[PDB]
Formats: sequence, C-alpha cells, structure tokens
Amino acid sequence: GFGGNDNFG
Amino acid sequence: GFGGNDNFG
Amino acid sequence: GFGGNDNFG
Amino acid sequence: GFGGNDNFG
Amino acid sequence: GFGGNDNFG
Amino acid sequence: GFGGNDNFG
Amino acid sequence: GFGGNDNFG
Amino acid sequence: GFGGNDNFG
Amino acid sequence: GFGGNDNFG
Amino acid sequence: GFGGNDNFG
Amino acid sequence: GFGGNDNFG
Amino acid sequence: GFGGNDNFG
Amino acid sequence: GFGGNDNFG
Amino acid sequence: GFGGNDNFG
Amino acid sequence: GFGGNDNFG
Amino acid sequence: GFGGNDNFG
Repeated sequence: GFGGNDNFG
Repeated sequence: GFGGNDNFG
Repeated sequence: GFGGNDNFG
Repeated sequence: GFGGNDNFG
Repeated sequence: GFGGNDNFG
Repeated sequence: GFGGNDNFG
Repeated sequence: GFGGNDNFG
Repeated sequence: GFGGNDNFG
Repeated sequence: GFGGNDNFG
Repeated sequence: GFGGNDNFG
Repeated sequence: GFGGNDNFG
Repeated sequence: GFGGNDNFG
Repeated sequence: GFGGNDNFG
Repeated sequence: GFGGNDNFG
Repeated sequence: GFGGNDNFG
Repeated sequence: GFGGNDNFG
C-alpha cells in the first residue's frame, strides 16, 4: 500500500 | 518489476 | 484462537 | 517480481 | 504430523 | 504422529 | 537505453 | 522533469 | 551454482 | 535492455 | 464429569 | 486418548 | 486405556 | 515384551 | 532414514 | 560482437 498519489513517470 | 507487497507464503 | 490474517506456509 | 530460474525487470 | 490449529499428533 | 521427512515449504 | 525521457531498462 | 527543448541526438 | 536439490522457502 | 552493438549517431 | 460446555478447539 | 470416565473394575 | 502392550491412544 | 500366559482385570 | 527391521509395537 | 553460442538464459 504505497498510497498517496505517486506520479511514477 | 515493482513493489510486489503481496503476502505470499 | 488463531488470528485469521495468518499466512501459514 | 517473483521469478523462476531467471527473473529480470 | 503437523496441523493448522492443533494436531493431536 | 511420526513425522517422517518433511522436505516442505 | 534511449527512449528519451524515461527508460525503464 | 526533463526540459523539452534540447535536441536529442 | 545452485545446482542441487533445494527448497526455496 | 542489452543495448546492442547498434553503433549510431 | 465434564459439566460445562467444553471446547476442545 | 482421553480415558474419559473409568467407572469400572 | 489398557491396550494390551500397544495402547497408543 | 510380555509374552507369557497372563491374567488381567 | 528409518533403517532396517524395525518393530513398531 | 556477441555471437558466442551464448545462453542468456
């Protein structure tokens, strides 16, 4: 559960 | 690839 | 009373 | 992720 | 002769 | 019981 | 290498 | 967060 | 060399 | 990935 | 004499 | 196992 | 219990 | 062991 | 692992 | 140059 909005690219 | 934060046993 | 979230490998 | 004999990525 | 909850063995 | 070779998990 | 902005591998 | 003006070569 | 008979936990 | 003996500008 | 509700669980 | 009640001779 | 010689219960 | 003419009760 | 002429009982 | 009857696997 890596949770918070996480932009990846 | 990425986090496989599954609960395999 | 074994805890139902257990992974029993 | 999890692999077999060889796992990349 | 191992059991999950209890193993009268 | 008489646990024999358990090559297991 | 070389996909310009994000090369995963 | 690349800058989109540089000439990829 | 991981040749022989094994048991990946 | 294996970058490949591609010799390029 | 096992007077009460037993739980051999 | 449980020898239970031995009420005998 | 008894079991003669082998009472395993 | 045992193994003779015996009694019981 | 259990050997040769074994008397269980 | 590679080309050595390789087993990448």
